[PDB]
Amino acid sequence: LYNVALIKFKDIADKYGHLTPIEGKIDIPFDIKRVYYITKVDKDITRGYHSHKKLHQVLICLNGSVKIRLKIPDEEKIIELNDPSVGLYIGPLVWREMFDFTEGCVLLVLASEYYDETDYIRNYDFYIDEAKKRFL
Amino acid sequence: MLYNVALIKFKDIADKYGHLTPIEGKIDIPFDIKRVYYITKVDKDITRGYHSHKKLHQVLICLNGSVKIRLKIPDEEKIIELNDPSVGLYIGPLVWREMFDFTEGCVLLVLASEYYDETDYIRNYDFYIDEAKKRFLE
Ligand SMILES: C[C@H](O)COCC(COC[C@@H](C)O)(COC[C@@H](C)O)COC[C@@H](C)O
Ligand SMILES: Cc1cn([C@H]2C[C@H](O)[C@@H](CO)O2)c(=O)[nH]c1=O
Ligand SMILES: Cc1cn([C@H]2C[C@H](O)[C@@H](CO)O2)c(=O)[nH]c1=O
Repeated sequence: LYNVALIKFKDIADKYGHLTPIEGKIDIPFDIKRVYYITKVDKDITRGYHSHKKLHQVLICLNGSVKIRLKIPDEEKIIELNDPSVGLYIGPLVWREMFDFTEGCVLLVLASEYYDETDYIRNYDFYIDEAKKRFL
Repeated sequence: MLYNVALIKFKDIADKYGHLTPIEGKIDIPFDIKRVYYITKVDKDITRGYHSHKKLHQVLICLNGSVKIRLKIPDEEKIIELNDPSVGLYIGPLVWREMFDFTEGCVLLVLASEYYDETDYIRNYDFYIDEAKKRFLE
């Protein structure tokens, strides 16, 4: 619900294939300080299990499909990403888990800050405690 | 002999949850990321690219499948196959490139040191060669 959006990118498609460009501050609202990507995840696996207080991210499935379970206090949605020209914006204090990674799935993440363990919330009870103060 | 190009190795975090590779600007690569783009769904018989730049620095990474990058400067050519998501191909100024043999499911990611500037996109092969001969020819 809150703090999440689907963002639509340009998709230049012709006989040479498809290309999507993303420029920091233009196609997404922040500068891209860091990217990471997740591949070769087994079909029965669920990963993620984290939130953040300060980071903004955009998640994009560049091949195959993956399901993202987004939680905030009292609220939960599952969004399937399967189109490289669509990004899932996730702002602060949303908890996420990802599952149903397909064969050959590639999940790319663009992030608004360098990695900072102090801002990675990995303990769900701590999450709930911080998040109910924001959302409730 | 092949100037202005390198293979860069990234961290590959592999565990029961799969693989993850992180790339932070100025740390894992030598520039800040102003732009990314990615290429998907390329037919197996296609060659694309055919360009160079004067000022742009890029890293190419094949996140799934395999793709061949033909790099050239005057008098020199190499073809590099990218097929590992934890390896990037850095390409500096005045290297001409083409990409081909994209496999089914291939995904090529490019990280770029500047926003798109048509004026730095050298598409004329004869102009490329002229400019590049001034740089590389002794
Ligand atoms: C079946 C079992 O493996 C599920 O693990 C639940 C769990 C979900 O965490 C956040 C949840 C969405 O609220 C454990 O949480 C229970 C109490 C402790 O918060 C996931 O376990 C965390 C591992 C997988 O890193
Ligand atoms: C590579 C790239 C191309 N383009 C446009 C300009 C090129 O003339 C066109 C190629 O079809 O795509 C962008 O708008 N942004 C980009 O990052
Ligand atoms: C998401 C991400 C994780 N990691 C690593 C660091 C943490 O110690 C590890 C989780 O144990 O994930 C990075 O190094 N960079 C990143 O961008």
